[PDB]
Amino acid sequence: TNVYADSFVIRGDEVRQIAPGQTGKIADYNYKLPDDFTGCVIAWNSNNL
Amino acid sequence: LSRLDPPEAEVQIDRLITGRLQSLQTYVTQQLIRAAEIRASANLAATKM
Amino acid sequence: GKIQDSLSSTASALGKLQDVVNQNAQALNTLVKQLSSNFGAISSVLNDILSRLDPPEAEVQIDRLITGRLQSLQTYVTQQLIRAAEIRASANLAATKM
Amino acid sequence: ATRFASVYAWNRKRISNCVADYSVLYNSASFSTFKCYGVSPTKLNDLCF
Ligand SMILES: CCCCC/C=C/C/C=C/CCCCCCCC(=O)O
Repeated sequence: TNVYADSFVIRGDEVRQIAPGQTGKIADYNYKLPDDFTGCVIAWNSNNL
Repeated sequence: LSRLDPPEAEVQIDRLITGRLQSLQTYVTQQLIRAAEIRASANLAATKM
Repeated sequence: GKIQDSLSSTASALGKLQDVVNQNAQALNTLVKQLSSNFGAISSVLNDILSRLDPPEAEVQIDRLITGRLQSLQTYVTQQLIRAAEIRASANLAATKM
Repeated sequence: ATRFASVYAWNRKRISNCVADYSVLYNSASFSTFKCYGVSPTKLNDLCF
């Protein structure tokens, strides 16, 4: 329930910052997940799009 | 709490909370058994009085 | 005759017997209430754990609840056992007075 | 650094008397790997080392 899909483009070395508890320019200034996040994170390499 | 974020700190704290209750339960049980013994002494003392 | 009327009017004298009954009832109700505790688990309900987690993850959460549930039962047994020692002492005195 | 030591004979630099303001790296460094073991990374800014 209450299902939402957040969506964005980041640099490949920044994929690791999406997970909760991380720091870095994305985790701190652009997009942050809560400590108790209950969803799923999925990502892929769109280097031809 | 200073070194860990909430979700990690929670594990460490829960270990300490369980342990602290274990110490308190041990204490209460020992006081309760001793109370039974002091009561027996008090009953005898009342009888002798 | 005075005793008869006294007992009919005021029941407080019998509080000692009422207390034995109430204490055992409370101990059992306490065990039911303590089932709601998480004990470090995600949820106190086994069904929530089993529905959302696969076996190897569920096992961690379940083991936390199992240990916690035994802790509640051991506490109960110890309290009943100590109370049993006290009721026995009363019974021995009662037998002596008889 | 212009040059790094080989793993064969790795270097060990001592750091002292400074402010660990790692936000200075955000303008141009990129790290594919980053992991903290003794501290949650979100606590790095509230601590002395
Ligand atoms: C050499 C510095 C002083 C040593 C003392 C300890 C400092 C703790 C800081 C470590 C550096 C963290 C950088 C994290 C990566 C950010 C990259 C980005 O977001 O793009």
